[PDB]
Amino acid sequence: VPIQPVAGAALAAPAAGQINQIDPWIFQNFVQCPLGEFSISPRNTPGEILFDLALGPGLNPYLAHLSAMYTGWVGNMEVQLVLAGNAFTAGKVVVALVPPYFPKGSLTTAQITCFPHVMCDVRTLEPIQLPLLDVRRVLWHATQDQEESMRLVCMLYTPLRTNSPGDESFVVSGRLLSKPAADFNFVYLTPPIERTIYRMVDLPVLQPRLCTHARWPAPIYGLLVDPSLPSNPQWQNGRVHVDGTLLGTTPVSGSWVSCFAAEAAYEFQSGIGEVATFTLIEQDGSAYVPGDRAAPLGYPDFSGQLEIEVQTETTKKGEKLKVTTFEMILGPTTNVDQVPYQGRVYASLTAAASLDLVDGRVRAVPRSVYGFQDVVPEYNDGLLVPLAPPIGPFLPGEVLLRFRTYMRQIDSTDAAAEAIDCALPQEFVSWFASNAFTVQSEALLLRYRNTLTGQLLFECKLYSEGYIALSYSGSGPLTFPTDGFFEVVSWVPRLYQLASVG
Amino acid sequence: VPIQPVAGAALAAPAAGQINQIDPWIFQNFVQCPLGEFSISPRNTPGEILFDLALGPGLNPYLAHLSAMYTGWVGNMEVQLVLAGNAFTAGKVVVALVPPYFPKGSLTTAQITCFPHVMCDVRTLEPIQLPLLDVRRVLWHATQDQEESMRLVCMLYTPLRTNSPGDESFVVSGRLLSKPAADFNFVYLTPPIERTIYRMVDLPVLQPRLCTHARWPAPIYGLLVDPSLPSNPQWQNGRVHVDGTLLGTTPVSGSWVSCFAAEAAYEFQSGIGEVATFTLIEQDGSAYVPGDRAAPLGYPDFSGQLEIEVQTETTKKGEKLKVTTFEMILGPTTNVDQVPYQGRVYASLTAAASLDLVDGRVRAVPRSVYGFQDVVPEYNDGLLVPLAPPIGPFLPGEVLLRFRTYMRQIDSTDAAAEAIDCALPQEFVSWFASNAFTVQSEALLLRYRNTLTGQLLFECKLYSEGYIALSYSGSGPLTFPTDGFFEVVSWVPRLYQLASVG
Amino acid sequence: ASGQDLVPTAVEQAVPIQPVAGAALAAPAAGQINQIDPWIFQNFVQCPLGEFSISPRNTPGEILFDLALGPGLNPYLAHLSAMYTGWVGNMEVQLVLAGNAFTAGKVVVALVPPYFPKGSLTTAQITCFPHVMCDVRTLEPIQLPLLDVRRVLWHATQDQEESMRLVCMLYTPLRTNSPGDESFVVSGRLLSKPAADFNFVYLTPPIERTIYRMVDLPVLQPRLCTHARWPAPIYGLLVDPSLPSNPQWQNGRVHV
Amino acid sequence: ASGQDLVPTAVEQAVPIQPVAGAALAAPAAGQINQIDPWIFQNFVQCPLGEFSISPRNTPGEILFDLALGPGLNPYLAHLSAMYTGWVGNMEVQLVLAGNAFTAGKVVVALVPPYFPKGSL
Repeated sequence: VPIQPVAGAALAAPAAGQINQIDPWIFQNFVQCPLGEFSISPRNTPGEILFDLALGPGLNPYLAHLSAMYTGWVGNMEVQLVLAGNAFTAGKVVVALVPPYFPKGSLTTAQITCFPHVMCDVRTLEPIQLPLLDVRRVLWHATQDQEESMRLVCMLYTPLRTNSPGDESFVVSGRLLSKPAADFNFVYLTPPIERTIYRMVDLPVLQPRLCTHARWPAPIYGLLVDPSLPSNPQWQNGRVHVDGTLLGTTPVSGSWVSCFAAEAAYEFQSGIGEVATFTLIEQDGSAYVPGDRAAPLGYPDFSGQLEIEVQTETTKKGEKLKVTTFEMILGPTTNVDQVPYQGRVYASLTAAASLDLVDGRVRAVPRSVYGFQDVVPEYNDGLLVPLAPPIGPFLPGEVLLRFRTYMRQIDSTDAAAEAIDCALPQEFVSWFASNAFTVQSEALLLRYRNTLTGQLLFECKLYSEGYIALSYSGSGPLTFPTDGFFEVVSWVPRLYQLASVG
Repeated sequence: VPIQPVAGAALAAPAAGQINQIDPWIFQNFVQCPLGEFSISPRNTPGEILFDLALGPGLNPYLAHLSAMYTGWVGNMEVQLVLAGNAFTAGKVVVALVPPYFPKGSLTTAQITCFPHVMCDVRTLEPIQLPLLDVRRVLWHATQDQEESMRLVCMLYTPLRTNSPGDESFVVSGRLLSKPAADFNFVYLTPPIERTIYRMVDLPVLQPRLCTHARWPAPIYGLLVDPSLPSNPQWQNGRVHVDGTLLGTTPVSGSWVSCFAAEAAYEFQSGIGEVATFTLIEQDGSAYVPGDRAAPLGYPDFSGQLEIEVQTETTKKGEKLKVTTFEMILGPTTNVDQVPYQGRVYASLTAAASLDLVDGRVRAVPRSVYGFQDVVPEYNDGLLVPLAPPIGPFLPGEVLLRFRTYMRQIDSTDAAAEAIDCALPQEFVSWFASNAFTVQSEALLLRYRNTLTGQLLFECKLYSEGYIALSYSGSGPLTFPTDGFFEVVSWVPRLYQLASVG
Repeated sequence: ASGQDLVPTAVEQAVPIQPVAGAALAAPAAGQINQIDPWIFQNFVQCPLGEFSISPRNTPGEILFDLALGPGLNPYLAHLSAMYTGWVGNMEVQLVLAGNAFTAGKVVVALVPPYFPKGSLTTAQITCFPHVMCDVRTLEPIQLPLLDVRRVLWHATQDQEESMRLVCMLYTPLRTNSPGDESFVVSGRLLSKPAADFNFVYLTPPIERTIYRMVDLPVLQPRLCTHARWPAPIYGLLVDPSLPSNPQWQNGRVHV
Repeated sequence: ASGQDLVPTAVEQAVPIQPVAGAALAAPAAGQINQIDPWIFQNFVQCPLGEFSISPRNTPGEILFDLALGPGLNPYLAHLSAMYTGWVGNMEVQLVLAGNAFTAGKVVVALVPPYFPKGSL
């Protein structure tokens, strides 16, 4: 590889304050990078990204762990590329060594082998040693800011042409193994850092039956998946990123969901009467400016006829405490002008005599629906509205698992006619929006691990748009016991093949 | 100091696998221990614990941070004792060096100066160097198990006799500053450890207005403190430890609180009628065995007349969906046999014609009370019951701050007659019971820090029985704006003097 | 050993940081030669910041000053930095702590690095940073370095520094031993000089709108002024605690 | 010379008594060999007696403490003396006097001999 460096730590050692050794035992293990696990299948046309792995302390667990107490780092990493292919499987693969500040728009096959690359092979026997020496623009990189460093871009080249057996296509699975060289050493030691850009997402050890639902205030009763239900829903509560940035109407509260706070108005009673006008604000004493939330925070996002309690400061025949039914059409039937996007909802009062009600600041908890459908409510007059996007593209063998609760409703036709679905419940939404992790990949592997037996129930990938997918080939419903704590393994890439669910 | 050691790392270096250096810059800073900050006031009779600081990597932030990637450690620490006292303040103080496996039952003044101690003085000018060399019983200590190591016990001796000015008693504030010696080095490097016994409690960056209340399903509206209210309440929801061990009826859910799941029975209608019997179980499909929880998880813990919704599978005149009032006396008035401890509650049905109801598994969300009192409900017939203990002893200048919500109720006498109080809301209960920290002290300092200005609103200590205290000298109510994220500083001891609140 | 002393006359605690080699790095970068003066050096001169009065009514987790390294630590270098762009930094900073032999208390300095968050600097963050703790009673001026640990060749003199800071925290708060009702609020004026290595890199014209210039108030009289709330001359400046001293009046107020 | 001092840092006034040669006398008497410990030595340790608080409300003919020489001057020797019969005595006793530079006053020690009446001192 033509690079020819001379120095990478003695350059920054003057203007560093203090440069710090690590220990001579971390410079001797090849411990694998978090997201460089590739698999060359023979049904892959050549010229695709196998991995794009930067420089940095986020290539070992040890450097990422120790780099939370320093202010930065210099020095050169080293890579052992290993491939799980014996003979009779020809086909090259190139590890190009792309510099910092090279744009990522396109990288075809005539572009890989134009860097100082190494053209290795699937048939190789010994592992492949390769330096990743940081071409700086500055003296030392900082460790709390992601920075344009040297990246290692691997791509197959004269692709894999091998003989495959029955029902098992021979993938050549390759791994990267990073190790800092003798040039790698951190700079000035700053001890207090609690939250870091190299921390791993953790997904706490709360049980999925002990956690609050993120779409309706009920404990989660089921944890199932349906290929017969639509695999691409457009939910607006329980949407989150792993970054912590919320999406849509989602509150960081289990008590705010499917509820709203407003200023009431009780006006009309002239023979048919019985209506109320709620001017929406916010559920923690704030205002309402219509931006991108499509509704105030925690507004009920489903089509039905929701009955809502209320706090009334009624003058005559009772104290300042009586609740009532308050039917409220959330559904597509626009009889009254239902618009939570301007923040004006209308609610029929009660089958009552005439009227005795007083306006004020109210907060309207829900209690029952009449007919549930999993479509979005009309937020503005039937017109469009800035929504959270639908749940993104899956691998075609995967469907999203969902977390069943059960509303209480009025049906008079059949019992338990509906159930409420979400992904990443409110104890994970309030987890992600409070820790605010820094993501590496777009997907994130999990293992569902029950407590008192340790049996791996399923593995599942948690996409960074905040939904958990699961590869179930089938067309029937199936459930899972709700006593397993979710636990991470690694930031797996987008097109990852998690095994199966039987 | 008479100890006379010879070696403390070369003993364990044979049976270690690999011993690991740290770097030569961590062995040069005196960075202070987490819980050794003492203050000798002149109104302190001699013979009291100033600090009892063990050995271990939990004496620096750097050793506690780096010790999460090793399997253990050996070696000797070193202590710089500094005191903030100039001349004219005589009075000695002894740092005794107590061995491992010495019982902590009593340590009088004739017991301190009977170890290999150092008898230093308040009037000293240079700081006080002192070794803390680990008297092992084993080869290397492990780093994931707390272990009986050498402890440094400081105690005053011929006490402080100084001249004090007006309204400021001259405390001699002393600090300990730990640093590992050249003998300190870790052993075999095990990289993956996420949760550690040396991790610091963190208290996430959720706003107190965006968090769900832990006693009633409503968003927190106020954050106030009252010296006129009783400073020692006995709450049963929202009780937690920093350890993660829950106390009483507290669920790890915002939706389970003040609610219960049961098997219903609808029997009696004979002229006055209108009663239902709920046999309690659990709110996530479990049983109920009466142990120490005093009620099922999330049972409403307050005295009143709670009206609760229900899901009814009614045969005639409607579908399997209609909700109703269900008055239920939680209060001290034992008309019907109210007992959630055996799991049998009774609820008057409805001012209804006669009866049409069908038994089944129900879950009874609350909607309104008639008269709120902050006393515990009768859990078993008026008899006693294994309860969570009342909120523990404060420093006499401190009262617990509390988190206001507002129920909706029936009063017909006055509006907003009551408000609901808790400490550590459900987004901190579900935080502590999911991280499950390891505690060092009994108290834990916080700083209330508003977001868009950074103004320190108050400092407050979070006791390890799970309640936040606040030193407000006064007799009037005062509130705080609910937009400040709580942030920790250190594990302060029990008898700590946080400043004031004006 | 000048005065008669029941106080610590000497602090030299050997702050553990490698000496940075500034101004031999940015000499090939800039296309100029720029000495400053050999008499702006060897002259300790008070910074236009950081005059800190420690009081007994201060918690020990409280910050006295937080000086970012820059030319805004002398009148001289803040005067020259109106011309130039860029500088390469070293300083010798002397704290002048005062207060009688009847005071007490410590205070930690901390050379906190540039890329550290400007949020919580608690009491327990003294072992992490290269620090020197200092008694309040001390008689000599406390000299200590203030060097830069930077990733660039020079820091641009407008809002582009992100450089190394001195954080002082009172580590043990000021209890006095005097048997009187006397205010022992220890007033300290620290003062900095550039080292033998501070220089400016490139020479731009002075614009007078510069950051950290010497603020000044108009020298007229206070009775020669128009009242900013009613059109009348000021008939008297005064104080009165009996009036409500958190007023909500709108006109007459301006951020400086 | 540790702290800053307006106080007498040193007292060494050369108490005039011949050094007694104990424990080479009672070694032929007892029929045993009995060392104690070489680490009970070189460790100054508080006696279970004599903690004296001088006050301004004290006449100058008043006694602060009267320690008889014995093994009841350490926790160690009073613990070992539950086993043994007999001892041969020497001690180094350190008084720890305190009080600021604003105090005054003297205090005399006195090695009063054994066969002296326990009345008027």
